[PDB]
Amino acid sequence: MSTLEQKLTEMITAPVEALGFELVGIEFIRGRTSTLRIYIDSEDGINVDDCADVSHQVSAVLDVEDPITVAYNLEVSSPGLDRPLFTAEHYARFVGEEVTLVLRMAVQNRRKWQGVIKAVDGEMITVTVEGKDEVFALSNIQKANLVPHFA
Amino acid sequence: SMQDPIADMLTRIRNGQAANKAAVTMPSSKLKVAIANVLKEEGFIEDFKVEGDTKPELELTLKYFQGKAVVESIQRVSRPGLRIYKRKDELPKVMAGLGIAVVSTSKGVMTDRAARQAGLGGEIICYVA
Amino acid sequence: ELQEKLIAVNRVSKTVKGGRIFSFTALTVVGDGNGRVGFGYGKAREVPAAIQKAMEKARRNMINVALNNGTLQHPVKGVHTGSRVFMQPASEGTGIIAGGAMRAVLEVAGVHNVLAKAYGSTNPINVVRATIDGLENMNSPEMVAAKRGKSVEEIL
Amino acid sequence: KIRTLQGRVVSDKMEKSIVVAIERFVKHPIYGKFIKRTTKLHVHDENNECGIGDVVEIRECRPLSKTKSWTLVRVVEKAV
Amino acid sequence: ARYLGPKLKLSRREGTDLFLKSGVRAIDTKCKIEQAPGQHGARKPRLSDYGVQLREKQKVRRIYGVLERQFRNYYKEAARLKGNTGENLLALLEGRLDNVVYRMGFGATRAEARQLVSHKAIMVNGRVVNIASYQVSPNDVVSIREKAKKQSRVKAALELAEQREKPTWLEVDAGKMEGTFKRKPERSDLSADINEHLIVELYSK
Amino acid sequence: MVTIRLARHGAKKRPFYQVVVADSRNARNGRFIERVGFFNPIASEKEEGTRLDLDRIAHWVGQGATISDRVAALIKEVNKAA
Amino acid sequence: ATVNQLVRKPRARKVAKSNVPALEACPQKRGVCTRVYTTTPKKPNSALRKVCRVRLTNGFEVTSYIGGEGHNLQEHSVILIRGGRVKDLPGVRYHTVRGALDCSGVKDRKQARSKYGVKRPKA
RNA sequence: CCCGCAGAAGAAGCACCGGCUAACUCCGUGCCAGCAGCCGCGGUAAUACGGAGGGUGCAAGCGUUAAUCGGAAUUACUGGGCGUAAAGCGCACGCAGGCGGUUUGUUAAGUCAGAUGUGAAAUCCCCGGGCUCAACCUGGGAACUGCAUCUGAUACUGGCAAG
RNA sequence: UAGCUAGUAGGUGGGGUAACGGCUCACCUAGGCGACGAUCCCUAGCUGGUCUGAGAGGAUGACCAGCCACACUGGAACUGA
Ligand SMILES: [Mg+2]
Ligand SMILES: [Mg+2]
Ligand SMILES: [Mg+2]
Ligand SMILES: [Mg+2]
Ligand SMILES: [Mg+2]
Ligand SMILES: [Mg+2]
Ligand SMILES: [Mg+2]
Ligand SMILES: [Mg+2]
Ligand SMILES: [Mg+2]
Ligand SMILES: [Mg+2]
Ligand SMILES: [Mg+2]
Ligand SMILES: [Mg+2]
Ligand SMILES: [Mg+2]
Ligand SMILES: [Mg+2]
Ligand SMILES: [Mg+2]
Ligand SMILES: [Mg+2]
Repeated sequence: MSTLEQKLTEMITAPVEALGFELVGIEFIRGRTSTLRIYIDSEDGINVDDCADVSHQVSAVLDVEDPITVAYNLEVSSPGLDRPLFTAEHYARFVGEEVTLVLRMAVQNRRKWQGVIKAVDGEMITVTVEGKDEVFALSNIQKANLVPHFA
Repeated sequence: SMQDPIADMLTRIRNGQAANKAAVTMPSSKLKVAIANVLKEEGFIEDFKVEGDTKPELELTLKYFQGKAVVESIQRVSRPGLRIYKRKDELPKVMAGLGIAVVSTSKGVMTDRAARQAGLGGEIICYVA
Repeated sequence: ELQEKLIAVNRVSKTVKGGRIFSFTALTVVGDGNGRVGFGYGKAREVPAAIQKAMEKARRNMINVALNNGTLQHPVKGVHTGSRVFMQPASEGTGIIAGGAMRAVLEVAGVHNVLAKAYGSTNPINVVRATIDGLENMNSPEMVAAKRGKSVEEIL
Repeated sequence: KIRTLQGRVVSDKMEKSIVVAIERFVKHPIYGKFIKRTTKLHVHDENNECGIGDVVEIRECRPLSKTKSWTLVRVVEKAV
Repeated sequence: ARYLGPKLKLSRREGTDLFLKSGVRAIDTKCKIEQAPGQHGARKPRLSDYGVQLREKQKVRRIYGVLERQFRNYYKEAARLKGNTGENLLALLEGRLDNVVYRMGFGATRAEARQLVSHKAIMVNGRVVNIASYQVSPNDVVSIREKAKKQSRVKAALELAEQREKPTWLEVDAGKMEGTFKRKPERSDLSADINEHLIVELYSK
Repeated sequence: MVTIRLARHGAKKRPFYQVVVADSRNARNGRFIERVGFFNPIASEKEEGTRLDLDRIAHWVGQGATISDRVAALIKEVNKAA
Repeated sequence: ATVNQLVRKPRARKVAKSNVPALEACPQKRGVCTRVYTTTPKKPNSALRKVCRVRLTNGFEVTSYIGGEGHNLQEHSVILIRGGRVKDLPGVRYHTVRGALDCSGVKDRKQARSKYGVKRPKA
């Protein structure tokens, strides 16, 4: 579910927002390594060095207000060529590009398919798979990535 | 199943000299005698002797110099599980020629030195030292 | 007129009720450069003591090897406490080609030309535990002649 | 003096020819243990005159079939 | 391809004489021969056997001036020959043409002698040669080309040679400035400070 | 055919000729049959640059071997060399 | 392990799995970073590790440590990579070269500059 | 290639200095960072980060990476193991296979000895020779451990026969 | 990767070839190969040598020399020693 990702979002958003930078995706992985990955969006561009600047500030606010008490690991990242889209708004920004997605349910006929965005709605995203303009509820999608292909 | 008499004969000396016996004996054989004779005159023992007819046994008088056995390391090289032959020129040397390698040739059994004297390869049986 | 050489020093612990108490173990050999050599190893609270006392035990225990002309008389190996050491005489002026620990042992004894090699574990005390024995097990061209009751050329 | 080999037939189910198996005792390349290796053949059995196991003697000749290149020269034991 | 820094720093590093100056003065008069160079050059470090080996190698190199790669060639060839390797190593090191000239006292310092060879001033067996590493053979007769037989440096170096021990294997005639490499020098014919056995040990690592 | 000719060896600007016999169809430094001597154009009296086993040659030309004109001259030399 | 067992089964030897597979014996490879990111270690160790996801000419996407002190890289920055493994990094078996192919020449370094491409400053 | 000319005149750099591993301090430096082949390093001082001085190595080169062997006895033929570290099948029977007491004869296969043929040249190695040296080139040799054939040798192992 | 093969294995005859030969064909026989690895699959030009190694080995076949193979792909022949 959400490991109080809400607070994680606010805690990261504040310093990131202070940097004039936009925040896009927050992901945390526990067990394999208690490492958090952050996706950021700078229009001018995103060097590693800036990622270090935000990694330090976020680390600072993370240190005092962290009650999860997990191992303290977290990496700062800038969108890859294959970039995850979490908001309906993110789907909206990538109007016409291929996005792969996997349904949370592992039952047969699960939507483990990729498509090209045709229209974007809040609860429902239209992506074309098998020549069909399908609509998907993002809440029921386990994980999704955009344009893994490099051109 | 005793699939080698010679190795046994040797260990009977190694486990003999170790146990500090005065003398050891084996079920004889025309080969072992030849094995004994050469090392016998090579000072590594005092004397051997064989008696009996239907089951002749060979019997050896071991050696000790100063509370220490003269022979002290024995190893059968060409063994039933893996034979060994050497040409004339590649005749080995035991402890830089201080030891002795007993080899059989078509001309019989003798030390390695005698072999490379006659210039005869053969089958390396044992390293003695 | 002797000759000495430290080999290795380790700091060993000893856990007591409150914490621990370190110490120092030295290890050294002493030879006369003439085929006669011993080794010593002694603990102490601090280095110079250990290096001192261990140095002294080695002044006893000095066996006398029958080498010839700064080189051995025949290849020889010696195995002690899980360490295997092969050695063999070398040509004139070849030198002392040996791992660290052995080199001193060979040096102080009086050896000049020798090939060598260790095997298995390379714990220094073990290899010298494994070397001097190998050394004394050499045999003169007359120790045999005597023990074989023959003349020297009668073997050579 | 002609050269020749001395094998031992293993089959004669074919018209006027036999399958001799030679046996060469060779020392292993690396491991030094001597071993025995066989080299089957296809010898022309003129007259079809050899049983099985009967040790024979052969000789190399011009090709006579897709397989055979060997002529029998005698029999040294007739398959007791 | 030749060391061109200060000279005495080496001796002060190798802690001995190396005959790197003409010798009209004593070393201490010109440096702190007893003490290594540099800020920390005063303190006496606790080196290692390996350090000993290296330090002896750099010595015989520096006392002769052979760079590294050219050196081990001498070694890798010296080992190939018969006799005691490290022994004959020095023997051929004693064979470098310049060194012979230097031994013949035509040049005070070997470099000075080397500069002569490099400057086409010496003929072995009547014919000119200008490679310093030119090995020499017994009975060879080096000489001075007349274009330099009147050089001020050659006469002064000859006046400095007899202040040192007259080598045996090679015989000279300072009258007309030409000598004879009669015999290949022997180990004893050299010094004794050199430990050739450890020099072999080093490369045999 | 089978000829006696010169294969080139030595180094740049310093050539050395091994006089060999070979099938003419083979490259100048390809396979051959019986090397029968050598030639050195730049001997300059430092060392011999013409050694020939002309009898072996004679044996070959005897059985139909032909001669490169260069070595044909070379042969003429050793005969004049006597 | 008797000889008669060796003749029936010779001794084998496992291959040397290349710790630098994405190089295929090439001393270097050209690549384009498909992502740029930094990673801090656990609570006890505080440090920043620069590292890029880069697709190679051979088609592999890997992780290469950013040498540091030069950081001008972002998505679609070509870069040359060499095989170097730093301790404290789990999957980083490669180091980006510093001083060629779309990597900033690091600010003046008076020492070991060749390992960063910095040319000898001409005073 | 030689001769002449002028003038030190036109020509030195790259790594590294905690240990391994030859070579050390100063100043920042603040666990910020950065360093890293490994172990590791960094605090109010760090001989390990940066600069500086000094030093070590190598040199028209010097380092990094890659690749192969070595080190590695870490596939152990030479030259490892298997009570507890990884490793004895749950046990047995048994074909193929491997191995085989003792005496004589015979055989000559293995084996050994010898001869003969062959094993291209180059390469490697020894002794030379030639480019001023060297690299390089070259004479001659050695060697190419092999294979085949012939003639021997019979202790050994095998075959055969008789015990 | 455990079975593999019917021109397959062999013979007789004819044809064919510079030449022997299932080379081809007729005919007959029913074989032939395989755990001493057939068959199948992946990889690869081979060697003299080359690098390493104290050695035995390991690696490798760039240059040079020997041999083989190929010449856009696939197939076929003609001429000709
Ligand atoms: Mg040079
Ligand atoms: Mg040091
Ligand atoms: Mg190995
Ligand atoms: Mg083990
Ligand atoms: Mg069990
Ligand atoms: Mg049973
Ligand atoms: Mg049997
Ligand atoms: Mg038997
Ligand atoms: Mg050859
Ligand atoms: Mg010469
Ligand atoms: Mg028999
Ligand atoms: Mg027909
Ligand atoms: Mg016909
Ligand atoms: Mg080895
Ligand atoms: Mg090529
Ligand atoms: Mg035609």
